Amino acid sequence: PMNIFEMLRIDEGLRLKIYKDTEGYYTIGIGHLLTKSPSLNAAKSELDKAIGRNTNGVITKDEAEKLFNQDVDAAVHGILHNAKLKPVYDSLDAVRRAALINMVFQMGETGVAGFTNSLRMLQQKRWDEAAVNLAKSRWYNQTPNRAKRVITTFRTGTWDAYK
Amino acid sequence: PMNIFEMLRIDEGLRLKIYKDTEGYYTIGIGHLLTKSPSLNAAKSELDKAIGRNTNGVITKDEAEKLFNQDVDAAVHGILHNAKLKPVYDSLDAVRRAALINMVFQMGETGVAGFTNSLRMLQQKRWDEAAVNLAKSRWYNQTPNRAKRVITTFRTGTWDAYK
Ligand SMILES: [Cu+2]
Repeated sequence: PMNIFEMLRIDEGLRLKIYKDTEGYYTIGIGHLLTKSPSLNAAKSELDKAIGRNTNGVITKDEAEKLFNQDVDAAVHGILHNAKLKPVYDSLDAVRRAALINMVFQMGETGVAGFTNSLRMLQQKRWDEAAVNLAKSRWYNQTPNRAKRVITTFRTGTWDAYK
Repeated sequence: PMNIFEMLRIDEGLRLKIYKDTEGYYTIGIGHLLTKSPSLNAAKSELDKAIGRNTNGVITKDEAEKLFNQDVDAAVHGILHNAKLKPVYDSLDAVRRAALINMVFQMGETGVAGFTNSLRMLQQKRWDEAAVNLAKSRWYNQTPNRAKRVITTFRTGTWDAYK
C-alpha cells in the first residue's frame, strides 16, 4: 500500500546513479544530497562513505533504501527533540504525520519549525485553514507540484494525492 | 489504509475508557499504561495530565492516537539509540519496520535486543530463517497469535496477517 517511503519515493525520486538536483547539486537515491561541491569526485567520495563501499557512483535498491531509512530516521529524530514540532506531530493522525515528516525531509527541521501559524492550525485540526496558509509559502512557490500533494494530504488526512 | 496505528490497534486493542490490563494495572487507549498503582484516582490524575483536561477516565479516538503516537515515538527513539537495533531497523523495508516497532511496543527495547540471532537473519534478509527462529522463542510460546502475526509480517513484508 502506501507509506512514507512510497510517498517520498514519489516526491524525491529514486535513483541508483549520482545525478544533479535542481540546484546542480549531486544527489542519489531518494533525494539524498551528497555535497554542494561541483566536484564529481568529492561526490563519489561522500557516497562511498555513506554506502561503505567503492561504488564509483552506482548503488543498489537495497543500498538506496538503507540510505533512505537513515535519512528518515534523522528527520523523525529531529522532530522528537524539537519542542515546537513534537506536540503537533503527536497530535496528528498517522497519514498526516507522514506529511509532516515529508516536509522535514525536504527542508529540514529548523525550516519546518519556521511555519509557526500553520503548525498551530494543524495541531488544532484547522485543516482547511492550514491548507490555505501553507499554499502561500515560499516552499510552495519553489516546489508547487510536491507542495500541493503534501498540503492536500494535510487537508484530507488521506493518501488521495499519491494514488 | 494500513499502518503501525492500525496494526497495534488490532494487537493491543483500542479502549476509550480506563481498564485493567492483564496484571490489573490501569490502562487506556492502545495498551497505554497509566499507573501501576491500585488507585483509580491515581490513574485518572495521570490521564488528565496526559490529555489536557478533566476526562473522568474517558477519551476520544484522536486523544487515544495522541497517546499512541507518544508511545511509538518512544519505541523508535529507543531503537535509534540502540546499537543492536538501529542497523537491523535500517535494513528493513517500511512494513517490516512496523513489525520491529510492534515488538518493541510489546516487550521493550532491551527485550527485543535479546533476539541476537533472529535480528541478524532479519538484517541479512533471511526471512524464512528469521521466522523459523523467532517461532522458537518464548515470546511466541507466550503470545503465539500476535507473535505469529508479527512473525508473518517479517516473513512476507506484507500486511496480510492483519487483513
Ligand atoms: Cu535522541
